[PDB]
Amino acid sequence: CPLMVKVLDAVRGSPAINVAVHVFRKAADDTWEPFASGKTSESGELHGLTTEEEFVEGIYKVEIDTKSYWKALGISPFHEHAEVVFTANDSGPRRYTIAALLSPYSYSTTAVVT
Amino acid sequence: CPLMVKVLDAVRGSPAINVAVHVFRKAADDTWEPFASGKTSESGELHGLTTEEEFVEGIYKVEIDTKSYWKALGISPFHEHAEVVFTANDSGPRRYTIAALLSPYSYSTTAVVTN
Amino acid sequence: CPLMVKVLDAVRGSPAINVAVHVFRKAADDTWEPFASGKTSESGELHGLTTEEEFVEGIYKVEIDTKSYWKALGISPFHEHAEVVFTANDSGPRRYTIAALLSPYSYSTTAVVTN
Amino acid sequence: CPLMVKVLDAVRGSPAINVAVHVFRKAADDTWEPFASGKTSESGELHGLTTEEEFVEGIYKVEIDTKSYWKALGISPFHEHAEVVFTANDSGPRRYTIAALLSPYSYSTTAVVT
Ligand SMILES: COc1ccccc1/C=N\OCCC(=O)O
Ligand SMILES: COc1ccccc1/C=N\OCCC(=O)O
Repeated sequence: CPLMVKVLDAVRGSPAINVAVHVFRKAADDTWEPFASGKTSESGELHGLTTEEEFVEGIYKVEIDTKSYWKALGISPFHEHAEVVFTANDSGPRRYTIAALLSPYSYSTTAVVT
Repeated sequence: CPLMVKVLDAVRGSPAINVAVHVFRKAADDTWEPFASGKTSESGELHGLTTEEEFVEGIYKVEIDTKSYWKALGISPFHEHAEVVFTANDSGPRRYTIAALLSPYSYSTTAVVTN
Repeated sequence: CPLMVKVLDAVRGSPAINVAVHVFRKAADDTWEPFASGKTSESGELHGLTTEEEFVEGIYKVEIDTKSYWKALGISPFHEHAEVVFTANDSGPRRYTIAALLSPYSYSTTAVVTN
Repeated sequence: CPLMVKVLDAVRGSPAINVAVHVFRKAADDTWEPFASGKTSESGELHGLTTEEEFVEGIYKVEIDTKSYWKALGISPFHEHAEVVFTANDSGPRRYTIAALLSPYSYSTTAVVT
């Protein structure tokens, strides 16, 4: 599993459950095209987005549908989504974890590359 | 100044100076139109991006070019940029400050919205 | 103003107003002496905690009373307080801004240190 | 395992390995007294700090020796440590994860309570 995503809720102190996550890869022009997607588990994790064969060098955008998440909880959100854009495999393949921490008017994201 | 950006560097404990910022606005056809752009000052602030007349309702994206910033400091970062997408002025005009805190493999962004 | 604190609220997208802050300094006997205290203004800023003469070298702790803040907003938070402990002025005097971003189960703090 | 700690490095994009973590419980006066301690694993995690029997309601301080961590990497740090102070079991016992994300001049911490 070369790309994992983990989403935490800073208002409730819990994983962010059932959050929709869409991954895009940048194409020959510049257009963003869909690559992978899923919903966070009860642990706030999304595994099996890709396989190593499919996850080649490139620029990727991970867009976290945080707006719908807060909306489901009846909380007023600021962002349309959180968007994490990065080059992967700059030097061949690695394991990537993209972690996001969500609040209504703020978010932070970090990458663990191993 | 209805749209301001403030950027800090968490490695060096300082404002993030001369960071490129581009602001786009979603167009009728679901596409991102250039809206405004600038570079942060020695205080890590970017003022004068727009005006209250030009800053109408819409969905805006503030892209902070964190990759050039880190490279111009000699360091290889993870992110292509730090992005913040939000709907603005939907219930009247508001003043927005977008603050971002940068590290090479992480960033944080917050919006302070006042009336 | 060699020691300033700025506090934001990430739930409401605003400065965190009337937040109590206490600053302690480690004493010769390894104990925390009261140094300064105040409350943030409507801009979430706390100025005038100290003076450059009083702010000598040492290890300081800035305690931000996030628990009272959240309670006075009607909400049950995780942390007793947000704390930041750092050595100051060890290689000459410096100006420090301690910025903190608050959520009920999380907080972030950054220091901006200028010369 | 009712108290876990996880520490990530935002400069290197990796778990923060071999970081010393000291937990204290507040006593009848106010004095802080040692309760638990350990070093982060290769995954940046510290498990087995306590057991449920031992981890009762109270105020706890988790102090993360971030200064020595950066020092070991030859990077100049700002903080003496990161300190996370919280009431636990306010309403009986829970599982607590305290997560910290470290930079030389910044840190963020969040609690996942389950
Ligand atoms: C803890 O502060 C954060 C800020 C932004 C993104 C992530 C974190 C924290 N932890 O991420 C790791 C979560 C986990 O591994 O369970
Ligand atoms: C303090 O923690 C932060 C995390 C992410 C982005 C901003 C901050 C803090 N302050 O931003 C305000 C900076 C200022 O207005 O001096």
